[PDB]
Amino acid sequence: SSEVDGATLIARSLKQQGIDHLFGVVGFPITAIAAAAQKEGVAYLGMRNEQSAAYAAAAYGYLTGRPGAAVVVTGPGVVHGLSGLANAQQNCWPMILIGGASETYRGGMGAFQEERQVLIASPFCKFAHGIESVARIPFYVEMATRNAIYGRPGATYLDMPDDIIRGTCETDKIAQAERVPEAPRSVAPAENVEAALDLLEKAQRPLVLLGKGMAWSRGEDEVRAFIERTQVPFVRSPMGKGVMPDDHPLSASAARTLALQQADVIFLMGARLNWIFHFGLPPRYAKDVKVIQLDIAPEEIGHNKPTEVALVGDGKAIMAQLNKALVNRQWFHPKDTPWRQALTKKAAENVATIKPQVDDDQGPAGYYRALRDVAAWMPKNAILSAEGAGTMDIGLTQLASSNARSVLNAGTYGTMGVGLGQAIAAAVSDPSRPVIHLSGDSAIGFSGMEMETLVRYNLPVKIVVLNNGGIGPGMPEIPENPMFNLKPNALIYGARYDKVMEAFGGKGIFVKEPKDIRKALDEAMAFKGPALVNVVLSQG
Amino acid sequence: SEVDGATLIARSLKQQGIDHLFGVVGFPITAIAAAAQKEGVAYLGMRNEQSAAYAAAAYGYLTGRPGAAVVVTGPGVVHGLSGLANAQQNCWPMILIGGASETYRGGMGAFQEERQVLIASPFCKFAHGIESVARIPFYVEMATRNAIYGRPGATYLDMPDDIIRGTCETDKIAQAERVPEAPRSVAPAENVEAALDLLEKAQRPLVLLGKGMAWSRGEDEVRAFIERTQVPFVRSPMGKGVMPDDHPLSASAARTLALQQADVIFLMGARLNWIFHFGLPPRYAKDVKVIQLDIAPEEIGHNKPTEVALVGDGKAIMAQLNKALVNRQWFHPKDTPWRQALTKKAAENVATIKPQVDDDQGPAGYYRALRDVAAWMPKNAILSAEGAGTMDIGLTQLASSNARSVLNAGTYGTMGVGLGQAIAAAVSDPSRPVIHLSGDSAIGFSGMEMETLVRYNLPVKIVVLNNGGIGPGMPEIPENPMFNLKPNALIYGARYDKVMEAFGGKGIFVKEPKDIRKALDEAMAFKGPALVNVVLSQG
Amino acid sequence: SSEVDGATLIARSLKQQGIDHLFGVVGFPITAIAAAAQKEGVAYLGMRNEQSAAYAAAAYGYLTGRPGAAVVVTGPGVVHGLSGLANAQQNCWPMILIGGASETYRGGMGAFQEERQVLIASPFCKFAHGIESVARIPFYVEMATRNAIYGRPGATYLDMPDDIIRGTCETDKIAQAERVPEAPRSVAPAENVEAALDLLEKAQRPLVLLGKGMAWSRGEDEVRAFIERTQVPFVRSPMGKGVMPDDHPLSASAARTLALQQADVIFLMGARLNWIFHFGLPPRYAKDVKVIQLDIAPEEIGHNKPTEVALVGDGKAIMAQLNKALVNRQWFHPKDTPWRQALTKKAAENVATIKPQVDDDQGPAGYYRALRDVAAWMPKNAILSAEGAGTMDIGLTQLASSNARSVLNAGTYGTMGVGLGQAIAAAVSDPSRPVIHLSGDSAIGFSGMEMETLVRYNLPVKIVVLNNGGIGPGMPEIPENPMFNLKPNALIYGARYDKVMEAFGGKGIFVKEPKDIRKALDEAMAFKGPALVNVVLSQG
Ligand SMILES: Cc1ncc(Cn2c(C)c(CCOP(=O)(O)OP(=O)(O)O)sc2=O)c(N)n1
Ligand SMILES: Cc1ncc(Cn2c(C)c(CCOP(=O)(O)OP(=O)(O)O)sc2=O)c(N)n1
Ligand SMILES: Cc1ncc(Cn2c(C)c(CCOP(=O)(O)OP(=O)(O)O)sc2=O)c(N)n1
Ligand SMILES: Nc1ncnc2c1ncn2[C@@H]1O[C@H](COP(=O)(O)OP(=O)(O)O)[C@@H](O)[C@H]1O
Ligand SMILES: Nc1ncnc2c1ncn2[C@@H]1O[C@H](COP(=O)(O)OP(=O)(O)O)[C@@H](O)[C@H]1O
Ligand SMILES: Nc1ncnc2c1ncn2[C@@H]1O[C@H](COP(=O)(O)OP(=O)(O)O)[C@@H](O)[C@H]1O
Ligand SMILES: [Mg+2]
Ligand SMILES: [Mg+2]
Ligand SMILES: [Mg+2]
Repeated sequence: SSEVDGATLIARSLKQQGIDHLFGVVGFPITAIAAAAQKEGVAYLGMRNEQSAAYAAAAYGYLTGRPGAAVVVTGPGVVHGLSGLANAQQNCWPMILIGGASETYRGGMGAFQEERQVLIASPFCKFAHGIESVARIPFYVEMATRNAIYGRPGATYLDMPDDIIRGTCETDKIAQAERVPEAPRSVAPAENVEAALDLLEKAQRPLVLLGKGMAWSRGEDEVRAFIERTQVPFVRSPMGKGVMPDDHPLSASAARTLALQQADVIFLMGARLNWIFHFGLPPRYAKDVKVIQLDIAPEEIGHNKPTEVALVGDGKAIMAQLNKALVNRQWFHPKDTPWRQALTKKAAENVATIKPQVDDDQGPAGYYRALRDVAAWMPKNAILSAEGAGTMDIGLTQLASSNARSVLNAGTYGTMGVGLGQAIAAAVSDPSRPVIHLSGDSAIGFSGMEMETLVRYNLPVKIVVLNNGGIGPGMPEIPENPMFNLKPNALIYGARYDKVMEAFGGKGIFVKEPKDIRKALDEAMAFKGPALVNVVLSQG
Repeated sequence: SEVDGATLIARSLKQQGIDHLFGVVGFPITAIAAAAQKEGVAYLGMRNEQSAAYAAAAYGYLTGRPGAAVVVTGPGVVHGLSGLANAQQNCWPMILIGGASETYRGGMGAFQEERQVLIASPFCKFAHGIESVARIPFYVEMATRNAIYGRPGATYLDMPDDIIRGTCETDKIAQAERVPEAPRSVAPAENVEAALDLLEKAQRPLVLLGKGMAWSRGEDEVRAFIERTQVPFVRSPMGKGVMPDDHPLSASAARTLALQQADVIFLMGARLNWIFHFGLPPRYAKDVKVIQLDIAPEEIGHNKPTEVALVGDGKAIMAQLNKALVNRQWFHPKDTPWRQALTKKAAENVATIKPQVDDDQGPAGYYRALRDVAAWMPKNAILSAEGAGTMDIGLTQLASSNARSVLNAGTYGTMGVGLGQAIAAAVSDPSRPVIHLSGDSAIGFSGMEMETLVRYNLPVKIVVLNNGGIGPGMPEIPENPMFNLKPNALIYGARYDKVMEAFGGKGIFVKEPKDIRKALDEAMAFKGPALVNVVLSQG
Repeated sequence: SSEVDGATLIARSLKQQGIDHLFGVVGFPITAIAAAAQKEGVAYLGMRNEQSAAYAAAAYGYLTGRPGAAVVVTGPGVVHGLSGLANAQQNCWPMILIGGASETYRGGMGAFQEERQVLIASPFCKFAHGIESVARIPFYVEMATRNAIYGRPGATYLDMPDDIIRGTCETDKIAQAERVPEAPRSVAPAENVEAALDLLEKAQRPLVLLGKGMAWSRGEDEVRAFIERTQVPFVRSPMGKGVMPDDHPLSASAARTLALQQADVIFLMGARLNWIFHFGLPPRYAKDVKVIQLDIAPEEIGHNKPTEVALVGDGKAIMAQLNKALVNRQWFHPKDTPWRQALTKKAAENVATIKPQVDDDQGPAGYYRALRDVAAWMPKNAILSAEGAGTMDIGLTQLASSNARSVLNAGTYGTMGVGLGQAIAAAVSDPSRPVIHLSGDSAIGFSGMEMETLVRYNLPVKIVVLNNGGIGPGMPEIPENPMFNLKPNALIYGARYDKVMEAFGGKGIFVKEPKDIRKALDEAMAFKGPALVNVVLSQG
């Protein structure tokens, strides 16, 4: 019975919206929400820090198409949780942060962990609101959900006072709500679709720029049909990896700088001309390059660089339009244009310049030598998580993707500390696929304690640490008087993160010699549980 | 060879197609107003930043390009927040240009130092400080794009004093271009057909017209749709004129019955916010089905679940539906029970009100006074309205024939927009008369702008319905008024007409209903601003 | 009964805190609060704009020593009201803004005038909070009051939802609260008091800087005893006027620039080294000037200019300490030092440079000629309100003050639009004293409609408008095509604001000839009600 409590109703509302997992760290006043989630069919993962819980929620949202959810305690719980709200806002990922709030009737008294939580969360959110009654919990979870996954996805925050979590409400008084339907689709006008193909027809050096917005739209099939039909070369953002297969002959990634610099028409597909693509401006682009832009957010059209043809709407639906329109066209990009020859030639020279490093078996291993074994060992159906600077940037050029939404990295915000949260999100989003987490030694220190979480929930994430002893290469040894003589970027060289995984009950392997890398990787993969292979890296 | 900051921001406003600039000058923005005049941007100096920012917002709606206001440091911005909020709420495009104190005085307590981006941000789609002269064009372009693309809204630009006075070589200025008209998105073919399918099966279909369709400038497409389908319609106050009010398919005179009984409502650029009572019982059938046409995806299903979503531009999507209606024989028959019920109820409601329309006893009531206003309204007028009873009754009795020709308190229900919005109407199209219908309380928020009307020769015709308060007041001011005067009460018959006379316009005071039309005609004939002050019944 | 409604309890709580007047503009949902105020002994003034209501509240707080209160409607009411919060924050004046809020159970639905009101008001406030229940209304009004008048005074905001205003509560369930006592006083350590007198002893050119913080502290008597005992010259901020009598022989105001430039010790008494005193820095000050600073706010000590001796605490209590300590000292500033001779000599030259303008009877009048008649006509016990640029800045040098807290002007924020709000606050704070409002023609246009309020409440404010046809001097006539040819600063020259006062039922007088100014002033003063004398001003 006849009555529902606040904790039960918010958990029930998460399930109603199709949210199957909940990340958090319990304590006053939200422990009952986690308990209620488990009884309402929502799996709960108790993390070691709200940072990881909120970052996992954000990535889980991207992977599932419904909002990710995290639940955090009053005060410092929300402050820690802001990390995830910012990351979801920046990446255009859907999430709900549920923040506990102190008793409503203690306002102004200095209650335990009293904080202006809607105020401090609002800058990161599409929608942020306090829940004033049990009866309207379903309304607020529905509204948060809609604002998270409609349009440009983003972050949302809900404040749940302690006396609301513990309050109760008759069933006939609960607000009516419904599962938020899959987002409505908008498509381009016919003339815009034709104008896009017209511009491509005239291009001497066309280039497609693939971003994770197309992965979020789940239009990889439409994109693949388009690229195959038009035979236009493509480049890709790090998490746009896999929308097209990296090992496709039309990939210009190995000649990326030349491609952007010389293209006369770029086709943005769910990608922004922000820092990742160097703003679409010289010296990285031709000053007169013309832009075809496909984005769901109207305000992004013409950002930084004017757009010639705007395709505002859903990536999958609009790419379907272009494929249908290509039936009535003879045009395709010839296989032997100077454009294709130039990109092929430069790609080969760049790969040749790097080959000596790939084949260098001298120890300690460099990035390219270590990643040679990782690349050969990657399962084709793996979800790849990557975090770091050199380890991440080189790792994602050397590890090819074949499926979309199968790369998770530092993202638009360049955040360190998302690593194991995003790995854990990948692992619970699809337990049938292996999850590889490639990390630098600095990155793993932000969230390393989540290794305990990996063992606790039997999540067999395979971690590979490339260890050069710092944020970038460190020093050969720790000097005396380190507070003044140790480089700010330096960490213990060869710090035994493998022994940390062992400590909690996983498989840790320490590798100093390149010849032993692949054996460690195979052993880590065979272990039925989480593993960490700690590879000593050259500092040169 | 060199451009100064004041000149470059004025030049950038012109580049973006912004032809007027409202403001109140003073440190440090006077040079921006002067530069606007030299760059082809007309400047109107107002008497308060409230009116300037409200005018900017309405000007944006009327022109399709952002309205612009310029205000001084500190309190200038705080006053200007009023307009940012109103533009945010109405989904209207504007740029507020706020002067900022010297960058090198940060933290010292400079004259009118304030955290202006901080305090303006909650109201804005985009808010940013301009750090250099060279990137002025970049920021004005970005503000413009964010103001008029998608759901339109407010934007704020901070201009430090040393930037306004700074200079930059031409070869170093940021490149920028006029922001093109917003790109259009349309509905998938199946959604268009699903919309017509739902209307076909409806026993009691109803179209809800909002000002988003007016902003989209799709009145022609809407008119073709209503005529083809013969579906009745209701309208928001500023949605007035998208369809002509005097159309046989208007259900406005039976609005409560229509909303309560419809089984399919078609939202056209209208929200199920307070204006349409959230789409919920007791004002709607609990099982009503919704067709929703809106440019903002997040609005789809707000408060009430949507059956068919048409996300994109109103004009473009209504064109789709009209083309698709060629492949259908269906239209709503003229003699359905629905049409008969609405016709019957409309007639009973009009009959209930007629005794008040025809009551010639003085002092006049709302309906008697508005009888003369309605007969006197020019067909091509832009109507500005502000108040409570004066506004709500005025907009039911004064029929609109053109879109974007009604300006009222809007989504935010703001008092103080009156003369700002009237002035925006007057400079947006000087070839059309502008009527401002106001209550006596409303005119007190912005009344000093009458001086602005005379100064710029703007012939706004003001009609004040004067009942002596926020709603009816008292017959006289009692003794010890701080304790005995009702909080809502104002001087009954306060001579706002003599205020217009004071500044050089035509003021006429009318206490007898038989003299109302003569005063209106005389006000209209005067070649300048006018105010007819009509004593209203307090019962 | 037995039960109290929200409107009644907040009005009752205002009275409990000693707030005797309430300014506002009624409408949904706060009309009941204004009605309740009148029955609880709190006078209500219904204004024509929330700007004036909030500005009046702020000045009323300064004048009364208890917080001023304003009540505004939902949404735009609060947005308009922010003007007053900012002005109270900037001037260090106590006020409570009571903002109506939409129904709690309509959150997120788009209710009539729904707004994030605590969010948008917080930047201006020492304390801002929503009132969640009727029972705790007294608590929140007490807490707002304490934060408004303790320490550095400032602005506070209280959010009152519609369903709280209309809600009710049993008397036994109402929160207990008490009248906030007069602020506790802090004083300086004995060594600091002696160090201050030591520094003054050694000074060759000492100068006292009097600010309105001393007026707020109501320590004018202690200051007057100190100046008379030490015979140290003084300057004064515009609203610091009257702490010392302006016509005192130790006033250096007529040589203000020289005084600040040459002083070797400045004694800040409730004054900031912000823009009003030119930051205490060269070229306006000696580079090596030493500072004695008396302020209640510790963070202000050493702001912009290092402080030699800090006197942190209440101005009245600390000045009492210095007077007691001066009993054990022989030192005083000699009457014939080069310092005194230099200031006397420069003052005389500055007054002589201006005399031709004071005596210029040619029409139209200039500032100094018009203010000659105003000065002779000012009642000695008047409260002077001033607003404008030239009209205000010249007016306050020519119109001498004899009492503290008897000048109200644009203040720290330099705000236009405070004029009639502050005049009205003066008029209801002490009906036994005349109130003069000196205004430029631009300033009166910000709040001019409040003339109706003056007639409605029989407030006999005497307005004097110096009319030069713009923000500063305008043009002789309005040109053709004014949107392009009228100077941005220009207004109708000689706009008949006198006829606006006549319109509403006051006494308006238009003066073009200087010889008629005093007759108009006398006639305005004799009229038993509000008056406006509109004086045509030279544009040169
Ligand atoms: C929250 C946060 N803190 C710090 C950084 C700065 N940062 C840091 C600390 C990185 C670590 C790089 O070191 P690594 O060991 O992970 O990888 P490599 O040594 O192979 O470059 S990459 C990077 O941008 C960041 N982006 N985000
Ligand atoms: C900024 C602000 N202040 C106050 C209000 C409240 N308000 C006020 C003060 C109105 C005035 C209505 O009185 P009127 O004389 O304009 O018209 P009627 O007397 O004919 O109702 S209508 C209304 O909503 C508001 N909406 N916005
Ligand atoms: C809210 C606001 N808007 C604008 C200004 C700028 N401003 C304005 C508009 C002033 C008016 C000066 O003109 P006046 O007629 O009051 O006086 P004078 O003509 O005698 O200088 S003084 C001043 O600083 C301001 N300070 N505050
Ligand atoms: N369904 C969708 N269809 C098209 N564009 C979308 C869709 N969802 C999101 N987007 C857009 O995709 C873009 C993703 O940009 P970004 O995060 O910079 O990608 P990347 O880092 O891979 O370059 C955003 O501008 C976002 O608005
Ligand atoms: N070009 C457009 N096409 C369709 N809808 C639009 C367009 N521009 C804005 N809108 C939408 O129109 C709606 C206007 O709603 P609202 O202001 O509530 O109208 P009203 O007050 O007249 O009912 C908003 O939801 C806005 O997103
Ligand atoms: N009771 C008090 N005793 C001493 N200083 C006070 C007291 N109340 C306020 N103050 C301080 O007085 C100062 C007033 O400064 P300000 O407003 O700049 O004055 P003015 O404009 O007259 O120069 C502030 O720093 C404030 O903290
Ligand atoms: Mg490293
Ligand atoms: Mg009225
Ligand atoms: Mg002037």
